[PDB]
Amino acid sequence: WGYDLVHSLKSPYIDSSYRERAEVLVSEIKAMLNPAITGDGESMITPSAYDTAWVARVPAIDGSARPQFPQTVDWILKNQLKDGSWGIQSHFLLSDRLLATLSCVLVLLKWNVGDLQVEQGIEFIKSNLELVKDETDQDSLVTDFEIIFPSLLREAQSLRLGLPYDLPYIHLLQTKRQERLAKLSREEIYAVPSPLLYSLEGIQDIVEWERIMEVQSQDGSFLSSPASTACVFMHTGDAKCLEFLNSVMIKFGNFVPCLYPVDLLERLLIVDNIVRLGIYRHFEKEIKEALDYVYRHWNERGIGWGRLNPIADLETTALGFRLLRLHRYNVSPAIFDNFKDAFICSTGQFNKDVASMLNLYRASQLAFPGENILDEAKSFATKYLREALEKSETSSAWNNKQNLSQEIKYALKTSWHASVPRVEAKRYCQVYRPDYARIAKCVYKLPYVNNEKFLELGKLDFNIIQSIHQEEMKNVTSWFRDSGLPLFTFARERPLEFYFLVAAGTYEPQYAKCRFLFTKVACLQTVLDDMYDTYGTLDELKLFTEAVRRWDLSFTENLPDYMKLCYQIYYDIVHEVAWEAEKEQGRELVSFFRKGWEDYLLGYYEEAEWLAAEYVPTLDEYIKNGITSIGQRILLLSGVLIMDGQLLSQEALEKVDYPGRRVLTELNSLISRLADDTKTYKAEKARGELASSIECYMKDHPECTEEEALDHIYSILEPAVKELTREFLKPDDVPFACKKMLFEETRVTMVIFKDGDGFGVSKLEVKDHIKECLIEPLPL
Ligand SMILES: CC(C)=CCC/C(C)=C/CSP(=O)(O)OP(=O)(O)O
Ligand SMILES: [Cl-]
Ligand SMILES: [Mg+2]
Ligand SMILES: [Mg+2]
Ligand SMILES: [Mg+2]
Repeated sequence: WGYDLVHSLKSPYIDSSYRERAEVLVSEIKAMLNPAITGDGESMITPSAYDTAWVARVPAIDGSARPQFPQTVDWILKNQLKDGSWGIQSHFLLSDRLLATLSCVLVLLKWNVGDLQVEQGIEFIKSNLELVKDETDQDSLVTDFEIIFPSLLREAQSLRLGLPYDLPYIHLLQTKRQERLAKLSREEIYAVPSPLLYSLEGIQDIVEWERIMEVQSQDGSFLSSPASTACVFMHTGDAKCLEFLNSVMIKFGNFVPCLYPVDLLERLLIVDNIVRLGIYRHFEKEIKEALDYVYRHWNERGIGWGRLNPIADLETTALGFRLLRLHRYNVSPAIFDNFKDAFICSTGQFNKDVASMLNLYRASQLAFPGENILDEAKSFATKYLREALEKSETSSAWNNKQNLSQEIKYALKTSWHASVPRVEAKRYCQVYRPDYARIAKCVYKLPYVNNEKFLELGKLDFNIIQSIHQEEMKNVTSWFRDSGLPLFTFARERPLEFYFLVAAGTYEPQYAKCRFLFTKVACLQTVLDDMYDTYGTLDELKLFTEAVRRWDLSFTENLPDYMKLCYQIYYDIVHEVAWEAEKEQGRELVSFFRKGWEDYLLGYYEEAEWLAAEYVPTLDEYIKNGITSIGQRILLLSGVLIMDGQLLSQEALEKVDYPGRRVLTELNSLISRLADDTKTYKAEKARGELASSIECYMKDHPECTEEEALDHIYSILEPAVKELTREFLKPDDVPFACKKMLFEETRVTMVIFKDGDGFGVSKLEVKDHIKECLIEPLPL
């Protein structure tokens, strides 16, 4: 550990060639994304054999005995898979292959073509249906499979095709179809848009075609589905339906996808993946352009996956809420009222429902003060997700291949606030799939979202940043060794731990000085802390505290030897930080730093007076002192004022730092103090130590239990965390890098003190985080 471990690291990724390569990947990605963000190549989505067959059904509008879109028939004839099914070869999903293959077989028969393809398709359907033994054999279901397949299969039956109509699995599907159709509000199909509009081709006996146009989308589609739209067209001759089908053929040539457009969901998925991979700083322009487009379409009624959908989609809306708020757009959680009754969204296909609830769960964590609906949403989504873990569908072959249960479990154990940013990006680089397949009416892919380039850059960029940090850690440990700080054997050496505290969140190459000075101050503080609350006597501390007031090295003659050394190091670190800050900021700051340091150490001294007198403060007194004496304020200032290119006027600084006000540095101090207490108070009790916030509350409330005491401390933390989030994301004219640096240090602090029971900080967890974040590179 420490010096020896760090100087033994020799990362190759520090060489300029690796960053030059990463820059080529960045340019390649910008080019790849340009059509989706700036051009007209939006909605890049794979073919739906199922939907393409429905479009192929449409007869020529001139009344002749041939398809209106003959190119779709040719596509179908040329794209059969080797086993006789139609679908995407890379992924096998039984229900997808069954639906698509039966769909294709029937349209080839309609036009009396493809004898061989039909024969092979029928064989695939028969043989695979006969392999189904029980329900747990069916695997994941494409959207509305239970409704559509029995309908399509009855069409085949009327043609007397050689299919096993009497299989128990087939009877079960008809049973499920009835179960679904029973909850249907039929009169309302015509007045209130609903998810069933996506699949009208499966409920043809139910729909009064003469009434259905009232819920058609503006582009002429029925909920973006080419198949459903084609069906309505064949029954009505509706001109707008035909325009939609034409527009999709024009865009894709000789096939159609199962959803179109997917302009809103695709943009949001692009941004989500770039952010989660940790590569977002290379794509500020593209992310703004994507989110700007989403925001233009953002409205009080929510958003669908496509901007023309006549009903909002929880998946897209929750994802949009989160990314918009995260990028400082003004959104209200009131949009989730669109998904409420008397919450629901427990209808639909399983992966979509799970996705919607994962997105709602994540969105709920970005709550601002007073946003009760998000607390409710968090509770609801958590319950939903824990239930989903217990459902058989979660363990289907398809879901297991994508580690769905693992993903749900990880989401539930992961708090956005209590996250290590660099570590989350590293972990996501290990989960992200370039060939990820999604489910709707058919299995599909979105290549702008899931591709090899994103991951290549993610892994390389992570390794390069890490290698830069490793060189910085050599500098840190080298400075530490020669600094004099190791001479204080009453304190533990933790330079890498403090470097991690800042570097795991504020990682960008240009902020090396920020990280370095932050680390120096944190190393100094840990010695000062031990000196004031443990090692020093009150009379010694009174002397040291007087020296603090005087800012005079000559006055040090009066101090004990160890304090002479401590004062010298402190004095030097304070003024190095101040000089660097004055250089960056172009204004005087020595006086401002000196006052910050005096208030901090005078805080320690008040605390030391209490300890010596065995005085237990009121909780008000304790928190008042603790916000000042915890030391986060002056530590944060020692980093935030020295960020390359980030100018903070006095006016701007006061927006994020102002003792006595609920601004970022104050909220961090408060959260740190109380979070620490929640994590450690029991160890300090059994050690006969200085009272914590818990003990202070119990003195204030002699009748209350320890449990009630801890509960109260949490009732203070939770509101503070919400305020911290709003202060961070709030639109203002404070350089955002500075706000982010403050917030991210808080997030890493919250990781260290998470799950506050008794009981102590986990030294092993800390070491493991440092290993993962700073020591071990990603394999390429
Ligand atoms: C605290 C543990 C588990 C061992 C580290 C020893 C050491 C560096 C003491 C830190 S003093 P601390 O526990 O943070 O209590 P505070 O004065 O910060 O409220
Ligand atoms: Cl996959
Ligand atoms: Mg202390
Ligand atoms: Mg201490
Ligand atoms: Mg403690």
